[PDB]
Amino acid sequence: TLVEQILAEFQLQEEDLKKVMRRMQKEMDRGLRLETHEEASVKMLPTYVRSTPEGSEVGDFLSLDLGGTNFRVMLVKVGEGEEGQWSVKTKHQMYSIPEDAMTGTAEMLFDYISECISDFLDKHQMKHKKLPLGFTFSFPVRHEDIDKGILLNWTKGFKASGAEGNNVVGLLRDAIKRRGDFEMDVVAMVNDTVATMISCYYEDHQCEVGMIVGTGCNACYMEEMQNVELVEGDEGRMCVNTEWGAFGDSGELDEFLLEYDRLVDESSANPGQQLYEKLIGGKYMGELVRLVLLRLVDENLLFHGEASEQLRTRGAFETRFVSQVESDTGDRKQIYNILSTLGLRPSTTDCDIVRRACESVSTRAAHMCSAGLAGVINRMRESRSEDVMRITVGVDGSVYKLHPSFKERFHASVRRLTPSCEITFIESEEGSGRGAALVSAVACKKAC
Ligand SMILES: Cc1csc(NC(=O)c2cc(Sc3nncn3C)ccc2N)n1
Ligand SMILES: OC[C@H]1O[C@H](O)[C@H](O)[C@@H](O)[C@@H]1O
Ligand code: NA
Repeated sequence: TLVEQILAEFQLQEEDLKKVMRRMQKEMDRGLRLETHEEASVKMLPTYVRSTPEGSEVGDFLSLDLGGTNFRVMLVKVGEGEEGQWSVKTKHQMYSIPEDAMTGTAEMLFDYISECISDFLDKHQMKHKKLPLGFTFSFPVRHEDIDKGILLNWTKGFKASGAEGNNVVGLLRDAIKRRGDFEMDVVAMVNDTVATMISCYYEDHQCEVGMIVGTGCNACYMEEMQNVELVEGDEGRMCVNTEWGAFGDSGELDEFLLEYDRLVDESSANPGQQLYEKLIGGKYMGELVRLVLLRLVDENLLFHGEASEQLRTRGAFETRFVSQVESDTGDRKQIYNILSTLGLRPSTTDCDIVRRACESVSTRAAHMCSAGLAGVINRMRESRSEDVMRITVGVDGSVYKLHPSFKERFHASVRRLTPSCEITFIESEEGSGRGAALVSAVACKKAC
């Protein structure tokens, strides 16, 4: 019966979440203040995207989406909307990064990206058009401005020599010149959390928070300028990229971490970093599951103590498997097919145990995540007057969007933790592309 008590290790009581939430708030304040911003696990990075935008330019914009291996190039059209700009994706193409240039230097990487941009401009007879480019770039960047900032480090298993520490917008502009054909006017670079927030903002002006729960996990929110000590000026408001994925990197999370968490971290491309993200993100969820499964087969609780060759190979339990397992109608068919595909022959109870393990991980993910969002929303509550703070959160990510019950658990948990708040959740259409374009269109009012 060792089973349910092994899975019980994943539970988090209310008071646990509240604790995580209050710590998250502590680290966010720490990241915003000059004296601690340098050492803070939660970097709270200024994005230079500011409030009261208008006016905005209109017309076609080119949008780049890297974060990464399968990155997108698309063409967004922005125009004078009702109380802001409308926008829409009119053309698009995905490109797979070759694991070769992916491993090669940064200039190799951005060369391949420059090519793909030409590939795209050809296919659509735009090669000669010279457009403003919005760059969605889903990694930690310390910005000097909206069109300048350096890669702090790669996340999410990404890596490519000689990129960290360099101006990312700089690398791209270079690679474009090392091509000859087109001239792209690189206007804005934004985190995906930000682009998503921006997309949703024109749908709902109360949306002041952007959140991604896919491969990785992160959020952004509108801060009061006087709180952004790393940008000068107490007047106005600026979006901040928390990069909360790194929360826990100074040990804020030690009392919650499980063996499976330590295994996942140690064997990761970035051991010691992004620990909070590794509790939630789809880069890691399936693998947590795999490790739990293996621990069960070792206590002879599962598959009759016999793991298959595949189940023993790192990364074999894809996050989408977790999501299919929890979609099982209860005829175990879905669960059987996955497990079989992994070289296993599950009994009826094997399947039910595996479903249990999936629910335990994805439920912990949903709650861990709800603590951070609640921490952000409750921080923002401090700066609002009305009795009930009504606020909208824009969200994107496969885990949040596609996993059968993650979002329900998440919503309920966030609400428990955020009294005197009315939270509305919006999912973003093409939040990355249209988000980057919308921001470019406003940034163009000063550089175009
Ligand atoms: C310096 C600079 C460059 S681009 C820029 N502004 C934007 O792109 C932009 C910012 C927001 S943030 C905001 N304001 N009120 C509420 N919210 C969430 C909303 C829409 C936008 N198009 N500032
Ligand atoms: O893609 C979602 C998130 O993944 C990681 O946490 C990146 O560091 C962050 O910048 C990004 O927003
Ligand atoms: Na300031």
